[PDB]
Amino acid sequence: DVQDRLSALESRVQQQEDEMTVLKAA
Amino acid sequence: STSDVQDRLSALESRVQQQEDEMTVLKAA
Amino acid sequence: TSDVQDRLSALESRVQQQEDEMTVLKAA
Repeated sequence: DVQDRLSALESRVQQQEDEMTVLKAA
Repeated sequence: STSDVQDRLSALESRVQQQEDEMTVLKAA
Repeated sequence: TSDVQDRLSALESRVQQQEDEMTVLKAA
């Protein structure tokens, strides 16, 4: 329930975290 | 205290979406 | 349930750090 929500967030944050490293790279 | 988790949750999914949006705008700009 | 509390705080940390990284870039 909540945990579905937690886990969906660490996905979105990870991708945003990923896009940043890439953008800082690019 | 489940309301608090609920509240903390919803505030996080709000902040993250705004960042997600902030990101796409930059990638655009 | 602590894991739930722990997962929360680890997320609000990443997000603030993420927000901080952007404001730095919005400068450039």
